Amino acid sequence: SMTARPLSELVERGWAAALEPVADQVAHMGQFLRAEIAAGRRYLPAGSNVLRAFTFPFDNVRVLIVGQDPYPTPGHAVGLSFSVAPDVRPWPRSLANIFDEYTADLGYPLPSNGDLTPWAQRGVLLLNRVLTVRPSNPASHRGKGWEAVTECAIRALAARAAPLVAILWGRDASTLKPMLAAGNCVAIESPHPSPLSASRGFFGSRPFSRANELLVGMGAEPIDWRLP
Ligand SMILES: O=C(O)c1[nH]c(=O)[nH]c(=O)c1F
Repeated sequence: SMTARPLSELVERGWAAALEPVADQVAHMGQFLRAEIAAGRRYLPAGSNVLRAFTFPFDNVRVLIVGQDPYPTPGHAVGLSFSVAPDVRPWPRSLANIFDEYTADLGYPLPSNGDLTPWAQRGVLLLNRVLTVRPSNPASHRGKGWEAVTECAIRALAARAAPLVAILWGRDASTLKPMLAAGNCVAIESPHPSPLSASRGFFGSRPFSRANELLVGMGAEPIDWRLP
């Protein structure tokens, strides 16, 4: 796990270099998670999926989606924010809300399933501000040291000689707003797609079409958002 091995082995080459300043903090998080198991508390997602968002190429990222923390229901979280395994049904409520906005915004049919890896394969970073959670306890790992790691990840993206659009979903995601001051970066901010906050302005936010207009405006290729 991230206790055992260096970034060079755990994440993609560009990410390994981008996250060098938090190499120790990443090892520290591995120890936090080992202490959780030792005490008999569980975490999500599975250890090998915690850093999965950093296994897609750093240099290929054009859009950053940031949520709060992983799905608290066992069998949901896969290390990509809001993504579920292609065989998961029903979809978690957040994802149902995201796909309703996806159809409203882009005019596409409902996706066949909740598997977002096409977005990750097409330059969308599916990040959470905090990369682990205790089952059934949303925000249970807030302030345990992931924030430094996702802050570093964002600074590094914003320092690239490349265009970037950030979609920040909810209050924890929005605390990355200051580290997105770079001129080649633009932030879309909305309430979380979670049922508690969705009606406060998630619905009708049109994040997907706006992201693409912003990319086009910076001479970047738009994202192909269409899922099968
Ligand atoms: O629990 C959720 O709905 C949820 N919320 C988030 O902010 N990110 C996720 O990756 C996620 F699965």
